[PDB]
Amino acid sequence: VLKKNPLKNKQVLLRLNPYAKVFAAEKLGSKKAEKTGTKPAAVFTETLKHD
Amino acid sequence: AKSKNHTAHNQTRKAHRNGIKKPKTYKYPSLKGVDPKFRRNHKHALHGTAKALAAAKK
Amino acid sequence: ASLPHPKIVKKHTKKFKRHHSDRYHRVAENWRKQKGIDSVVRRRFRGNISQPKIGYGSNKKTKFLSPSGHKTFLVANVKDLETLTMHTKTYAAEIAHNISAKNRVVILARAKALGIKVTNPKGRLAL
Amino acid sequence: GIDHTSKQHKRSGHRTAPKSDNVYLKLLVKLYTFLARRTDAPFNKVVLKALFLSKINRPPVSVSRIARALKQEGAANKTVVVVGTVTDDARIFEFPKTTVAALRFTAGARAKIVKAGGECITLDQLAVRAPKGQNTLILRGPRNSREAVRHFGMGPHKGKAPRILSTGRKFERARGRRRSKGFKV
Amino acid sequence: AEQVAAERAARKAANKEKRAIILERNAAYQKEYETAERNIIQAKRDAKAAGSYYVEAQHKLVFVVRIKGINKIPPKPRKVLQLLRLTRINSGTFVKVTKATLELLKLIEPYVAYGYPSYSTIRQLVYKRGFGKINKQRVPLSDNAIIEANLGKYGILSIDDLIHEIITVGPHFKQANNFLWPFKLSNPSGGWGVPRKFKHFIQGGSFGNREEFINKLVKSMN
Amino acid sequence: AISKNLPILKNHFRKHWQERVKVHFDQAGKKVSRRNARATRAAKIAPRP
Amino acid sequence: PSRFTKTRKHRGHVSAGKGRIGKHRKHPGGRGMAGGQHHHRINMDKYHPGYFGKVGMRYFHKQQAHFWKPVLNLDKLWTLIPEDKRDQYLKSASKETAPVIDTLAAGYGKILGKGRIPNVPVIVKARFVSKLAEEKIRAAGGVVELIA
RNA sequence: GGGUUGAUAUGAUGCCCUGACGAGUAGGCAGGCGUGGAGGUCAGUGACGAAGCCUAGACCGUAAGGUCGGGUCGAACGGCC
RNA sequence: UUGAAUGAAGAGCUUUUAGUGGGCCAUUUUUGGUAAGCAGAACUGGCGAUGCGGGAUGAACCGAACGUAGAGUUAAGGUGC
RNA sequence: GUCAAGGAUGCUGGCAUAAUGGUUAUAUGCCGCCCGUCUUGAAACACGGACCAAGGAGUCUAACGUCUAUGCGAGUGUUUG
RNA sequence: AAUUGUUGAAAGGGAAGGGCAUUUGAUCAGACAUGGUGUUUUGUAUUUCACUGGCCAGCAUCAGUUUUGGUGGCAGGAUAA
Ligand SMILES: [Mg+2]
Ligand SMILES: [Mg+2]
Ligand SMILES: [Mg+2]
Ligand SMILES: [Mg+2]
Ligand SMILES: [Mg+2]
Ligand SMILES: [Mg+2]
Ligand SMILES: [Mg+2]
Ligand SMILES: [Mg+2]
Ligand SMILES: [Mg+2]
Ligand SMILES: [Mg+2]
Ligand SMILES: [Mg+2]
Ligand SMILES: [Mg+2]
Ligand SMILES: [Mg+2]
Ligand SMILES: [Mg+2]
Ligand SMILES: [Mg+2]
Ligand SMILES: [Mg+2]
Ligand SMILES: [Mg+2]
Ligand SMILES: [Mg+2]
Ligand SMILES: [Mg+2]
Ligand SMILES: [Mg+2]
Ligand SMILES: [Mg+2]
Ligand SMILES: [Mg+2]
Ligand SMILES: [Mg+2]
Ligand SMILES: [Mg+2]
Ligand SMILES: [Mg+2]
Ligand SMILES: [Mg+2]
Ligand SMILES: [Mg+2]
Ligand SMILES: [Mg+2]
Ligand SMILES: [Mg+2]
Ligand SMILES: [Mg+2]
Ligand SMILES: [Mg+2]
Ligand SMILES: [Mg+2]
Ligand SMILES: [Mg+2]
Ligand SMILES: [Mg+2]
Ligand SMILES: [Mg+2]
Ligand SMILES: [Mg+2]
Ligand SMILES: [Mg+2]
Ligand SMILES: [Mg+2]
Ligand SMILES: [Mg+2]
Repeated sequence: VLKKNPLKNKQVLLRLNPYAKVFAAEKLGSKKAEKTGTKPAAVFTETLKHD
Repeated sequence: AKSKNHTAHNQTRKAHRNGIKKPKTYKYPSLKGVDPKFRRNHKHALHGTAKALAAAKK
Repeated sequence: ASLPHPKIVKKHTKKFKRHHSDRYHRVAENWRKQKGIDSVVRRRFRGNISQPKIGYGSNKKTKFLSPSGHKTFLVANVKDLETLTMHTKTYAAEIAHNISAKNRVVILARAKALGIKVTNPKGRLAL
Repeated sequence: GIDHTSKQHKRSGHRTAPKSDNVYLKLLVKLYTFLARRTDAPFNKVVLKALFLSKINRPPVSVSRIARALKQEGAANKTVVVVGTVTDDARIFEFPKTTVAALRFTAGARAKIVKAGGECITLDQLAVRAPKGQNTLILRGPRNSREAVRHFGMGPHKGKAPRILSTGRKFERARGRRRSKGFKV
Repeated sequence: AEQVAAERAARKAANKEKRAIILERNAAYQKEYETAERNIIQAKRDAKAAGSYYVEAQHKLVFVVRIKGINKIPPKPRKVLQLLRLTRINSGTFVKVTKATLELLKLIEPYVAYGYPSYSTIRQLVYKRGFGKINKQRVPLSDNAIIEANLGKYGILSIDDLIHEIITVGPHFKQANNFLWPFKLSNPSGGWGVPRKFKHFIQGGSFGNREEFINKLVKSMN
Repeated sequence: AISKNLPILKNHFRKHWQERVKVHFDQAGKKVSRRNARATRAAKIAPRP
Repeated sequence: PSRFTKTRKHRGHVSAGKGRIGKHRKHPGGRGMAGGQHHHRINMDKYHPGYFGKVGMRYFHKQQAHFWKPVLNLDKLWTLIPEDKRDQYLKSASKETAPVIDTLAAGYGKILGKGRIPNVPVIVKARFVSKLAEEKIRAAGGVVELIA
């Protein structure tokens, strides 16, 4: 009779999409990335800063 | 009395109100305009083909 | 008391009076659609009178209902009145305009005896 | 504002009820509306649609047409269903034994069917003895054989029968109808 | 009756199995979105470390919003808008980018604002404005069962499978996108920006390609 | 004028035809008059048939 | 029924269904069949070709009872035998008792052979026949007798 | 576009579910309102007051209009098919 | 994946008949003209037939086309009064 | 079993009548050119209209076309008598 | 009915009339009954009796659509500069 909105209404966000509980439990949308240490090449940096 | 002579304004709009219709092609077109020497033969080739098919079916 | 009804919304309580009925006495207030070619009412200019159209239609649940919540059924006598014996919460009787003073007495008495609501229980009452 | 690609509020252009006030035809439409809704056999939808049809859309089906339909391979014991009138034909001298389920039968058609040991059926006796339309054969009469259809699409080189009151010499057999007087059509 | 209780128990067991399937599919989809995003980021980092340049893959999907109303449209762009199902102002569709649709977008450029939708705005569009087309009859989605009843032959069982077929332009993108009714968006909630709408986005207006800025506009309209 | 596809009619009503319309309202009255005259004649020419 | 006409629906509306421009007038295209060669030629040709001109011989004082010759095809021919005597003639297809069909007394002048009488012999008394009608009657086993 | 018959339920030109749409001259078609008279019907209203007419009094209908109360009045007049 | 993409609001067909057969404007291409609120063409969109918000005002411009309402958001245009 | 899950319920107060509401007159804010008509264009410095009551304009007929309803159906049409 | 007199009400700075909305004046319709355990009861079973429904609201807990804030966690880039 009435269109309840997921993105509100966590009951409808759990009726559709059973993974919303797992996403909200593991936080999964604020997850940290691995700190890699890649350094760009001197050709890229001097082309970027080149006049 | 001077007035508008001819214009093609609104004619394409009226043409496309009920669409521009393609002439609805058919299997077995009419043999109007096809060569009469071909037609007279083709009548007999069809008659003999149907005769032979009826003989082979019965 | 009647059946429980939704709140009655009328959507246009103002009477749809004809254009220039306020201006000419020959033009009565009964609504006529202006069919003129340059008519501002027909062309719906801002500031002009509203014209009756189907969007003003009453809600079907609350249509034909009086403010009491009853549909009015016109009653000429007791046999007309007892058609509403089992429909007292839905229909209210209303005695017709040409009924005698002495016959309105027995219509009103029988309607009180049956529980039927009368919407004009005061016409031709000797006081 | 909506850019409409079609005509809004366009009716389907099909009859949803007969235009007749025949109470028995309204009863038959009631029965076949139930049988079209609740059975999901295509025969009942076809028969319900055909009950709506007008008199020029229900041409009479001759008993010779019925007999020619029963002369089909394996169709000899089917129930011939004519949503319309079944008319007699004296041109056929041998009518078989069959079950015909029609709206109306003429007296000659009914006599010819029951003389050969057949049986004339109304469309509700058909509905109780074949509710899914099992073993049936719907027959339709010829629509373009009507006299009005001769004059339809009249124009040059169409060969389509001028609307005329009196027919003969002096009545449209002249300029426009032969090479000698003017031109040919 | 007892047979009716048996059918109720069978229906609840089937519903739990379908929800387990949907849950594991959504977990797999989240894993592949995360790994594709990390892989593109690390490919850019790796090319910058090698001294090269990683050219990103060209965008496979646009979201197109009709920003211009109904009157005074020429017949060829009007026909292209009707073929892209943008029949009223602030209607949006997803369009698969190939050459056969880029020349449609070039034809209707003064009347639409289009760009490259992200997963977040696709998810919010299908979650809030998502409606189906079932007996044409515009059914609100609201349930994975009505997506399984119509797109289930293509393997789409849920609103997230439907989102996945859009964001990764799948084999059944055409059927999923045509199942989706055109999104009836509102006017943007903070305005358009842009004092005048009908110049190009480059020229300070709204129309045309708005490459990754369509998400801001569509989230304001949603 | 001559207009759409319709048969050509020869309605001969270009005279003062309304001065010569004979409507037979008296069909029933003249039937009763004929029967009265037959009965009257038979009584006059009794037994003759 | 005057109430079902569209005059009663055109009450209130100015031009009464006839137009504000076209403005229903007396006789704007002529009166009758006027201008069938000039301004209605596109209607006379196209839907009435042949209206103008002469075709052949005039017949002075035609009597249509000279030309009275109603045609009865052979696919009927047994409707002229009454319905209850018909079946006992159909069975026992016999010479020396063959049904005599006076066709002039039924009101026909010519017999045509449109098709397929049964193989029962009949005497057919007829003013005229066609060749195929004669062949089909003699093939079924009867004979045509000419009367006048 | 559908649902609804082994008390649907006795409103199946019904009731209900679903979705979309609604500008308009000339024009077309549909559904209705009103008038004079006719067949039927309500064993309808009426000298204890019919019709009419007046009424910045009331009610119903989107509207055509319908209904009622009061005044005036004096012999007839309505509802429905 | 039966031989590109996109859409399809159902597709195809028939009969019958109303009105109309004075047009006008605008961007672009144009002919006659010194030019025009001139006369004449091409394609489109409009006005006629059409209200609404803006251009103070205006048939045609801009925005946007209209059932009856509520709330939100905007378009074109604006924000000293 | 409960729930925020296929659309509002719980608790409380005042009044119980002109208080809410209706009609009506007026005032205020903003809007609102006189209708009909011919016209590409009408508020026009185009035409008709001083006001009111009653009357007042697609009718009937002969012969037909399409469509539809009905009766009978290779037949059909009793009503000239 | 046009048109007019009197009386009563009202408004009135180069028209009047009209639309939406409310103030003010005038005027008017609609609803408290109800089912109810309860007998302090008279005509001994009539009846003894705080419940209920009409109008306007206040708060709380929700649902839908929105608008406006506060704040937290991540990601990217020259792994900002
Ligand atoms: Mg809804
Ligand atoms: Mg009203
Ligand atoms: Mg009104
Ligand atoms: Mg009037
Ligand atoms: Mg105009
Ligand atoms: Mg704001
Ligand atoms: Mg009218
Ligand atoms: Mg009109
Ligand atoms: Mg006129
Ligand atoms: Mg002779
Ligand atoms: Mg309309
Ligand atoms: Mg009458
Ligand atoms: Mg009486
Ligand atoms: Mg009276
Ligand atoms: Mg008055
Ligand atoms: Mg008297
Ligand atoms: Mg009356
Ligand atoms: Mg002309
Ligand atoms: Mg001209
Ligand atoms: Mg003209
Ligand atoms: Mg030049
Ligand atoms: Mg206009
Ligand atoms: Mg404007
Ligand atoms: Mg502006
Ligand atoms: Mg200006
Ligand atoms: Mg300004
Ligand atoms: Mg522009
Ligand atoms: Mg608003
Ligand atoms: Mg009161
Ligand atoms: Mg108030
Ligand atoms: Mg003003
Ligand atoms: Mg005009
Ligand atoms: Mg004017
Ligand atoms: Mg004058
Ligand atoms: Mg005058
Ligand atoms: Mg009058
Ligand atoms: Mg007066
Ligand atoms: Mg003065
Ligand atoms: Mg809330």
